[PDB]
Amino acid sequence: CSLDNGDCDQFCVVCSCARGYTLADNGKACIPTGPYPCGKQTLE
Amino acid sequence: IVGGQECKDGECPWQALLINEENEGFCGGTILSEFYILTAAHCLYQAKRFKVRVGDRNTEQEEGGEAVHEVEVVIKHNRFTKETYDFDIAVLRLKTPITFRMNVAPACLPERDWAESTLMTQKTGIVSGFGRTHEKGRQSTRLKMLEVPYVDRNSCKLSSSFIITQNMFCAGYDTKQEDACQGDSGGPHVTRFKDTYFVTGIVSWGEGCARKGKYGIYTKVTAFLKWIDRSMKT
Ligand SMILES: COc1ccc(NC(=O)[C@H]2CN(S(C)(=O)=O)C[C@@H]2C(=O)Nc2ccc(-n3ccccc3=O)cc2F)cc1F
Ligand SMILES: [Ca+2]
Ligand code: NA
Repeated sequence: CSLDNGDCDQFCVVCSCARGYTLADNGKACIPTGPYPCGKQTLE
Repeated sequence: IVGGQECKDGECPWQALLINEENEGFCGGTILSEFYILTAAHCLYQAKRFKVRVGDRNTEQEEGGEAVHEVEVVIKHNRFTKETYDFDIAVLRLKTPITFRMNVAPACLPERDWAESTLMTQKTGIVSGFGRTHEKGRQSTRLKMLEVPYVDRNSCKLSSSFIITQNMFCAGYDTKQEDACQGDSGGPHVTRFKDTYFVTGIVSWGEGCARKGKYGIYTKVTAFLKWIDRSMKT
């Protein structure tokens, strides 16, 4: 995890994500489950 | 906020505003979920009765997306005391769930070990609120945001009249006239990691506002992640 956060989009190799997100196929990116996921600025 | 800039539409969606009986905003808060607001314990003393407004960006104009919520339960940290301002954290359970929309969305809670090592080691965080635009001046009618550098704990201790505890961290500027101020208290300090914003602090206190040789002091949320989890499960 020390370098590059283990190439993880959120938590770190074993990547993981915050509530309202699922770990992607690639096992690194995090996919938002709803339209207003935590921690994302909102767009119209 | 002293200095900084008005938040652009949708840029500070986790901002909550605590409003007193006079319908006046007196403290900030961070949206954590549809039912929970994160704020500072010291804010609970300032108004015998208060509500939470979400979606507001301009307190002088009613615009779409603003909504007021009654607080059902106040969970204040039992170790908070005005003597030290330590444990300056509270969680509010709302009577009715927040509907997420434009300008209304939660900030993410991080995992403890990862935040301490990865988030808190970032160069800067973002603070926001409706508080005073100068130390002795008026509260802002517009929602403002400010990028604040993390400040070395030891530098901060040396600068401070008061004890900086492990439950606090410092951020902001030595001499540059930019800082959170009174009225921003209880509000969010968030840290971007890649494209996700995580709640890292609660706007807590400072000696004056934007004072030369003084920093802003925040409640270190990582120290309370288990407490927040416990509080959010009732
Ligand atoms: C970073 O966020 C902020 C930055 C600056 C501020 N600044 C402020 O709020 C100051 C501005 N106003 S003022 C002059 O305009 O009337 C008075 C506020 C103050 O004096 N606060 C203060 C000072 C010291 C402790 N403290 C700490 C330890 C132990 C005991 C103890 O009392 C507690 C406090 F409330 C607020 C933020 F929320
Ligand atoms: Ca408004
Ligand atoms: Na300063």
